Amino acid sequence: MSLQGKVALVTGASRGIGQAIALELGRLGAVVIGTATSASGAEKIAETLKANGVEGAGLVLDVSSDESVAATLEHIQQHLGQPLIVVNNAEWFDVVNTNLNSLYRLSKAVLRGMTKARWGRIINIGSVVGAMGNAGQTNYAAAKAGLEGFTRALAREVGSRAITVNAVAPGFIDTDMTRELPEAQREALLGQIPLGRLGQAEEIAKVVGFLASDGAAYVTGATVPVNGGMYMS
Amino acid sequence: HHHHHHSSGVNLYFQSMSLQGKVALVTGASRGIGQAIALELGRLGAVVIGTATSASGAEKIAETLKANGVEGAGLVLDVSSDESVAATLEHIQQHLGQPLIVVNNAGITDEWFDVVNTNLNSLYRLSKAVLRGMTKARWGRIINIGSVVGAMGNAGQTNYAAAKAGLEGFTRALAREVGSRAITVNAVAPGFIDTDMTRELPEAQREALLGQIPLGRLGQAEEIAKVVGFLASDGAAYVTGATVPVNGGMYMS
Amino acid sequence: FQSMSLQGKVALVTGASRGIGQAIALELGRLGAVVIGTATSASGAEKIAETLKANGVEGAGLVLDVSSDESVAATLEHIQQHLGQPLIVVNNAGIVRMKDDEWFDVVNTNLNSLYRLSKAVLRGMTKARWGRIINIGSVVGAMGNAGQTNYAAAKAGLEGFTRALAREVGSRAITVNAVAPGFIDTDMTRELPEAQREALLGQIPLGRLGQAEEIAKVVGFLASDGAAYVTGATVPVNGGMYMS
Amino acid sequence: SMSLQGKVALVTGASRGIGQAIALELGRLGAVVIGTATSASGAEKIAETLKANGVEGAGLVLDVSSDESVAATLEHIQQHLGQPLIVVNNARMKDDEWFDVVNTNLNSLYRLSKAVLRGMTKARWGRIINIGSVVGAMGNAGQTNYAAAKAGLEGFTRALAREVGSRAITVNAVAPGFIDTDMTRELPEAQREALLGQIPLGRLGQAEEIAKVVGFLASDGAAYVTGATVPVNGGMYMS
Ligand SMILES: c1ccc(-c2nc(N3CCOCC3)c3sccc3n2)cc1
Ligand SMILES: c1ccc(-c2nc(N3CCOCC3)c3sccc3n2)cc1
Repeated sequence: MSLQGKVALVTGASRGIGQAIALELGRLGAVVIGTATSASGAEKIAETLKANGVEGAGLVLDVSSDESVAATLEHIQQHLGQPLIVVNNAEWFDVVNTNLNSLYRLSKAVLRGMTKARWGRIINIGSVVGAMGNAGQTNYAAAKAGLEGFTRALAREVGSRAITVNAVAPGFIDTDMTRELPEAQREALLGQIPLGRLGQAEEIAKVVGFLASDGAAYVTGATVPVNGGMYMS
Repeated sequence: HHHHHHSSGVNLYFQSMSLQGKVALVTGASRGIGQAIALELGRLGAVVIGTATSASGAEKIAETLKANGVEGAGLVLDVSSDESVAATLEHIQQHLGQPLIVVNNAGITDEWFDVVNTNLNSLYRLSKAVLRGMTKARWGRIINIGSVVGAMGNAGQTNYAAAKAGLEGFTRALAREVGSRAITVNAVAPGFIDTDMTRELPEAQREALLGQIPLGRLGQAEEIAKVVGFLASDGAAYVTGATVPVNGGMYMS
Repeated sequence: FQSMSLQGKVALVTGASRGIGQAIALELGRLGAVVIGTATSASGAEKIAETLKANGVEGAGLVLDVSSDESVAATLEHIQQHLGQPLIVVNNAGIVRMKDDEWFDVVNTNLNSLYRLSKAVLRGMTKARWGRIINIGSVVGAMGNAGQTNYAAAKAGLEGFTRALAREVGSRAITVNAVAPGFIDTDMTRELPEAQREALLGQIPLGRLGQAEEIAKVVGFLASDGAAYVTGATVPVNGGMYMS
Repeated sequence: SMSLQGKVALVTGASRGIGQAIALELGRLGAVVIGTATSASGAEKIAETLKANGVEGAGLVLDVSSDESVAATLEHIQQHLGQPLIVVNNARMKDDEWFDVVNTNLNSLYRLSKAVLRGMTKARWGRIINIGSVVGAMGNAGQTNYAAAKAGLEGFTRALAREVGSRAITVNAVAPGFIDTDMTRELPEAQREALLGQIPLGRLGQAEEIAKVVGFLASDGAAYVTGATVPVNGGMYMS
């Protein structure tokens, strides 16, 4: 269950789910690189890791940019080591297209190192439900369908190398779309969730921590729903 | 006499032990996956009741628990029988306490309808029986173990897929039903797992099998058991209605 | 030899006295089948026979209880003796406000009955080396969570049952498919307050309830020779309203 | 009842196999059919096929990868035949090329779909029917590609249906299994045999069996079917 001796990269680590993931992997003993798109977000990450006794760094990374990805990886490899645990946490058509093209960019870049080690964990984090109505449902379901299929396919491609590829599909998690809702809306929402509560960011992080472990070595191509029983597609 | 209840026998605090003596019931614990689950829940600090259909199986479980330092028992239980389920649960409650982790791994094997029907009816019988105690505790974990791929050809594929589809829908529906009580209900769907059957395959046939699996190897029973352990934990509290495939990337439907 | 035509075929449609089942019986009739529609009561069987007559469809209304081995055997014997072997079988005979604990008994009963009838009519199809089995799913039965739990469980059960049976019987050129309705224009829909009807229509992309005839047209197509390579499929007929 | 009289249909990749069969089936039902190919010679062959089957319409050159080709083709059709309100999108493998294949194909579906949606939105009626890939390519890479494309098509179809449904436009997909085409007909015998053994019906499907499903989906009887992917695979499900 422990990750001592491993380097983990967590994209979008400055708040909410990404931050929780960074802290959890740190708690399990990994060296953690968390990333944000701004210098201010990188500084927040570095302060957070320091405050929690986690070794690593806060770096600026734009996953939409081949240049930013190549430059950031080379920097990590020179100063911390090769990341063997990569957690991807950084209208419906353009959103899905952009997001899967980013996942593909980052995954390809980190796979060289994983192939050298003959070991790896790629864990892709889905989007939380972003909005209540029909457009929200369309977007949530399309993004999740894309993520599920992308994950299954990359897992096939890299499996002979003892690299697993999985996803975590969060439902309604306690974050700002939810934290800003009128009470009538929050109540209606909670009524669709069998557990009758929103998820905590730490509850997504614990699942990620398990997927990253040696105990999950035979889990690949999977999408683990973390949604308190609320299934939408 | 045949004796049907066998105890383990029972100041080192292992870091892994987080389930703080919660009682776990693992059906079909005498070998393979079920045995691995029973051991993993013991490593995690549960009191483990493992079951088999015979007194000899129940004794073998108790010896396994003993040899591994796990507190608990090997008991006879037939999940196909209302009488056996009722009587056995009452016995557990009187002697060891209310099972709040229940792992359904017992299950029987043109066959497809009667197999799936029998199996889902058993899952429902046992699950409904343990729910009072979980409801009273306002906490529970029900974990359902799917069937491994049992045979290579078309009848095998039909069975495997029909069982898996039944288990996935069942799990989701029972999760919906019992969620307001902070009971989770999840499934684990194994792929090809290294057992006595698969070790004895001719090399040409093992090779063809491994070719269908991205990881290029059979799964270990312990690799199923670790997933079960996680799902039993407080960290999986928001995971419910889920079926977790543990198959090395080999997805058959 | 014509696309879509069911001339020369005998179709059994269970639960044919109203709504979706009646629409199916009339659609298969329009396509040229001899149609045996069934109900659980003599009254329902008479209504079917009158409906068929009124529409110029040859066939009969019979009393059938799919829960009973004796009823199933008797009904098949009657049909074989007087009309011939049914080679198209359409299953539409599913069994305090609805709660989320009802899904198990309902699904268990409905799949058991479906298996019973399907196994019985397979002998005749196996002999003919041709068949169509078409299973109709249950519409959404209530608004809210219990409604969704129950609808989803039934649909999941029917999808898996359909796919498995198709696999079992495919080598005999018998196809087995399902049609999974969404919200169809029926009484639970009528009883809703207008604000509730509006909210319901807002979960459906097409913005309307489906008609029984829209289910029936899918069934007619599946029954046809043109659908001979479609097997093990569940066709959703739900106006874009997907819930599982 | 099944009639498409008065409707214009555009069928991409109509010069052979499944696309050709679709063109002919929509024509049998009474549609005016515009079938496309990537070359002038393919477009002329389409036109001769239509004539030989008594179907009104035309062959045209279309490159679904090109915004310019798509815009120019639609402007041509609108000027000479009318607005297509039925559109059928029909136009070794490597272990790490599945992403670029799916990405390209979906980007092309989206490009053509968005272009024909204007006319359908104006009419408040339409049918978009997307045809998936045929099973057959060799090895694990073939399986990876097939499965990824299928998952992409299913989700794409469901999402676009949600987006356009309020306009009485339906959007559905057909997912073929192992179909008798020019591309499967001469696969190595061991591969054909292995695939046949995975198919309950025990035979390859015919292109016409795909076309009949498309014909049904284009009909008014399918007006409540949207966002669906209909598998047409003889019971052989590959995921
Ligand atoms: C082949 C054969 C049988 C089944 C099946 N599925 C069920 N369910 C419960 C609802 O969720 C889906 C599965 C249930 S519930 C009681 C019986 C039952 N049977 C499925 C495939
Ligand atoms: C493997 C590889 C790629 C995909 C995939 N899925 C997509 N979808 C899925 C359907 O939801 C719309 C977006 C989309 S949309 C733009 C690109 C794209 N790619 C799926 C499996």
